[PDB]
Amino acid sequence: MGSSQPRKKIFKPEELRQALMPTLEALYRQDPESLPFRQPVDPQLLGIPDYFDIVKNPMDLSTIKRKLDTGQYQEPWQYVDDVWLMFNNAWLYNRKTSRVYKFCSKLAEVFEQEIDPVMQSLGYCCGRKYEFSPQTDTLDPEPFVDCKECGRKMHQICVLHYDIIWPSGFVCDNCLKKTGRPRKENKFSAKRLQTTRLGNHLEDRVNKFLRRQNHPEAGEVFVRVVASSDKTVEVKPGMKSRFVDSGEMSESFPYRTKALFAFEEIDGVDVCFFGMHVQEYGSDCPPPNTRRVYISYLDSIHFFRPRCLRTAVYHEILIGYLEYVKKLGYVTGHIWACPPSEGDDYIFHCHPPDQKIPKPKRLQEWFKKMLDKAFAERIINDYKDIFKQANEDRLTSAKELPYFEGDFWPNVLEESIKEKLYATMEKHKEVFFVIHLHPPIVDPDPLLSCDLMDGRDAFLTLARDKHWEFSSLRRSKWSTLCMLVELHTQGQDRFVYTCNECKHHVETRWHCTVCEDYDLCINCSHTHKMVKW
Ligand SMILES: CC(=O)SCCNC(=O)CCNC(=O)[C@H](O)C(C)(C)COP(=O)(O)OP(=O)(O)OC[C@H]1O[C@@H](n2cnc3c(N)ncnc32)[C@H](O)[C@@H]1OP(=O)(O)O
Ligand SMILES: [Zn+2]
Ligand SMILES: [Zn+2]
Ligand SMILES: [Zn+2]
Ligand SMILES: [Zn+2]
Repeated sequence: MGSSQPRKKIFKPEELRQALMPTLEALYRQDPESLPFRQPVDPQLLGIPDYFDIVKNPMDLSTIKRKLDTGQYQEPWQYVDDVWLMFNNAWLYNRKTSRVYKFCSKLAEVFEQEIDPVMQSLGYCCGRKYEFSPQTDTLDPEPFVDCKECGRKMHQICVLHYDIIWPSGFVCDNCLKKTGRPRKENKFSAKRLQTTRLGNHLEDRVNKFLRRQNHPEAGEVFVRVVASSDKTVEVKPGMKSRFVDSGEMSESFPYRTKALFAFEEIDGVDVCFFGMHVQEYGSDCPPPNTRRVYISYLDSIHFFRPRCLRTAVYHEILIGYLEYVKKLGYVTGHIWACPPSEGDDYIFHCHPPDQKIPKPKRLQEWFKKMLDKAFAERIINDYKDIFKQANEDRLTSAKELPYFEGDFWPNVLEESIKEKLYATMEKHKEVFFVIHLHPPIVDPDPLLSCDLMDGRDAFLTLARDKHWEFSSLRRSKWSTLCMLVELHTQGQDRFVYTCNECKHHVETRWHCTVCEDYDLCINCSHTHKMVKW
């Protein structure tokens, strides 16, 4: 059951006691906070028989000091794991509203700010014990990665190492200095994802907005449409009997669904902070969906830096989408303002616990605000709620309402099987918007095949199993890194190239470095720099 480590860094018991003792001394200094921790818990003194059956592996300050003094810690993580054990035992056993629970939380705060620089001085990422957020009484621990030259154990999420990107294995920054050469480039970046004219439009509008703000904390934003496919919304049986038998309305409605994401560079790395799924009903779509766009899903992670420009950037993305679909030929936008059902997430797997879920009222206000800005910029000609709109156009039948995939209305019309509807439209106050944007529509962007981003479910399921949470800036940095690999490899397979001015399938091609997509034949008729691929 062997293995070889050629230059394994190891610590002498004096190095470890010298570096780790100041952090233990800092815990002991907390008075009277450290007092119920300076010795083992005696359930005979406290009257708690329950204790040892709850706390399987007891731990206290005296035991850690004894272990340190006798040299029982061989590696620094051994020490930090025992300090975190003592904290977790106290948090597990005691009530959140108890003296010793609060004492524990204070000691943990001190340990966090003391052990981080200490572990960092020993060549480590940090000194935290990390466990992943609950699922479906046991938690999954965060992954580790040992260095190929050093042999030291570090948090994979801390170091942002992924074998797929760096297949030669993990080497810590300190060993890379000793080599002399830098860590190789992450070519699975958000910037390197397939560029689309729609994504380009939202990226340019959201980047020119940030240039006007002069914020130093703000980093370059990338908007990429990661999946684009052609689907149809089938008409549900009750409505089918009422309108498709007569021929008054279609059996299915053809739409193109698009999934786009927003990424911001934070601390030199990509961080995904926004995601949106839309449905687009074209020129050849029969009524009642002709020339309409519908935001099916919308989700965000609150790590956009700077925090103040967050909602303002979100509005620029939405307004940019309404602007791009207007110039293509779409005439009506539609928004269903419905905040997420309690725990459940729309697009991003694990939300930050400190990220607030807007109340339906607040969310209705949020969309109203962006639409006011869109109206002021002469992008949107008008916007009204679903009730007010049905009277202005004098709608008399159910076949007149736009019928979207996964929308509330197809289900409302359907549950009138047992059966009042016009009252239900008024019932849902400002939760249904109608946006007025004003020659067939011709989408210049090619269909991007990506099963992960074909439906909200595929990405949510994969991130749930792979633990790609979006609950902290460090975990979101990791999840973005892994998500980008999945998109890059599930999009690498789809690469059929044709000549832009001849249409024949070409293998060797000249690509323009200035254009978005410019691949011509072997012969060359152009201005900007072309490159042989
Ligand atoms: C079916 C559909 O398509 S519905 C689409 C809507 N999608 C969602 O609701 C998904 C989850 N929501 C989100 O990701 C975001 O809240 C967004 C993108 C909708 C809005 O982005 P933001 O403007 O950053 O969010 P929001 O308006 O909620 O937050 C603004 C402030 O209100 C606060 N706030 C939000 N919800 C609440 C609440 N329930 N109680 C009190 N305050 C709240 C936030 O803490 C924040 O405070 P701060 O900015 O001073 O720190
Ligand atoms: Zn770490
Ligand atoms: Zn190393
Ligand atoms: Zn060109
Ligand atoms: Zn050609």
